[PDB]
Amino acid sequence: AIQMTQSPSSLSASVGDRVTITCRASQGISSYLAWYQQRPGKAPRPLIDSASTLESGVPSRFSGSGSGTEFTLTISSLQPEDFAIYYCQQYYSDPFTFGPGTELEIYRTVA
Amino acid sequence: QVQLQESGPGLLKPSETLSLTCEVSGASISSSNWWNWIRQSPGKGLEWIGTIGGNSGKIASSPSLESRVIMSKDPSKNRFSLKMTSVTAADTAIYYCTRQEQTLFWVKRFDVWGPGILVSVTSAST
Amino acid sequence: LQKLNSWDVFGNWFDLASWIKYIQR
Repeated sequence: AIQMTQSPSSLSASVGDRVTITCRASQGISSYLAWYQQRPGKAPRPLIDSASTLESGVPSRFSGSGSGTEFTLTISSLQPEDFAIYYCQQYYSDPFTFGPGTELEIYRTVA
Repeated sequence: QVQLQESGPGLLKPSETLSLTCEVSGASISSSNWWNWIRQSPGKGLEWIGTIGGNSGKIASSPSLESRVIMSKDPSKNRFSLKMTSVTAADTAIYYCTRQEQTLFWVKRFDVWGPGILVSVTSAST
Repeated sequence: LQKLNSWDVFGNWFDLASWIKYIQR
């Protein structure tokens, strides 16, 4: 298998901030990397494929980059609906593996 | 517009066998696609379990579950199915059915997912 | 170990089963 990691597992920002998740892999998986957004409750939603190519219906603010071991998902301006869980997944070889997931929430919380 | 819909029972007994079926509502099962099943638990996490090719029928599973997982496809009914045995309650999770398009020589992302099916292994109600 | 490779995927471009049945007829 291929160890898929993701940093940070947690992150808090507010509307307007450029946030960035990073995704690491054991081996050089070229560009065979996809990003999914899962608003808890419903099922995952693909955002990026080939690391730097976004699906249909994906706002332009979302961005992806990377070509090997470490990749980046980059939201250029946060929004009320982006406060979801973000998974990165490699499909370079089987077994197909996902990252641990990265949390993204709002402000003014009981903590 | 491919649309996937899981089915099957969400009521299971420990150390047994579950059967789920994914009705495809946008493309033929016997196509140049790959029909996958995906497993999501809070602690065990989002895990790939299996896949089967619409044309070749080649099957592949996770090293952990290959020993206790089975793949199938019924094109006559335009569905594909999976069945996992020795169902320890730790396997209790959400099970999505997805698919991968493919290039000439390799697969692609999971472009389409089903709503997800909650199958729990226990002798009680919920 | 034996894994899912490109030959398998390239083979998924053809439905050999259906036409092998056409032969058995």
